[PDB]
Amino acid sequence: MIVQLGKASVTWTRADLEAKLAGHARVLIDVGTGDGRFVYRSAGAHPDTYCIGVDPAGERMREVSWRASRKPARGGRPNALFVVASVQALPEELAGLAHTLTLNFPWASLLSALVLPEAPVLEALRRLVRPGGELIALLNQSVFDDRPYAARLGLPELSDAWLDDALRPAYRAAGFEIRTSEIVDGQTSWGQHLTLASGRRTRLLTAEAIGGS
Repeated sequence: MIVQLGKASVTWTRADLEAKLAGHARVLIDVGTGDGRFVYRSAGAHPDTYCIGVDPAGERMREVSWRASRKPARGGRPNALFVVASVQALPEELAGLAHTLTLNFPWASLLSALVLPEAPVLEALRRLVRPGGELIALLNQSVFDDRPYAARLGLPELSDAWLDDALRPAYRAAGFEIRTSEIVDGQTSWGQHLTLASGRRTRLLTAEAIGGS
C-alpha cells in the first residue's frame, strides 16, 4: 500500500497498518477523498476511529497528510491516514477493515458506477467493508465530469422504480443491501440548501454490507 506523507510516498505492508489499527474500535475509509479534510475532521471528532482517506492523486493529499502527521498540539491527528489509489485497483491491505465507507461527491465515472450501477466497482468497494459495516454515498450531479465524451449517457433519477429494478438487485449481487435512498433536503433560504446539499439536489445512499451467518 502507498501512504502519502507530505510530498513523500511511502510503501506500507498489512503489518504496518495493523500496528496503527490496534487501539481503535472503528475504522472509517473515505474513497475519492480529494484534499482529505473530511478525513482530517473525522479523525478529530472520533478518536476511537482510525480514519483513512484514499485518492489516486497523492499531491491532492500533501497538505492534509503532512498536517495530520505533526504532534497533536500542532494539528497532528494520529488516527488519520492517507493512501494513494483508485477504485479500479484498491490496495489489498484495506480488505474487510471498514465499519463505515464514505463516498462524498464522487466524480461522474464513480457516480455512474453507483447509480447505474456497475458490478466491478460495487464488488471492489464491498471488499473494503467489514460485514455489518456501512457504505454511505453523497450523490450530486454538479460534480466534475471525468467520463469520456462517448460515455455521457444521461444518468437515471433514483426513483423507487429505479431502486427496485436496477439498484437493489445489483447491490445484493455485490454483497450490499440498500438501506436509505433519500433527498438530503425535501425550507431553508436559497443558499442554506446549497451549503448543506452542494449544489442543488444531492441524494444520500446507504447500504449495509452483508455476509454469511
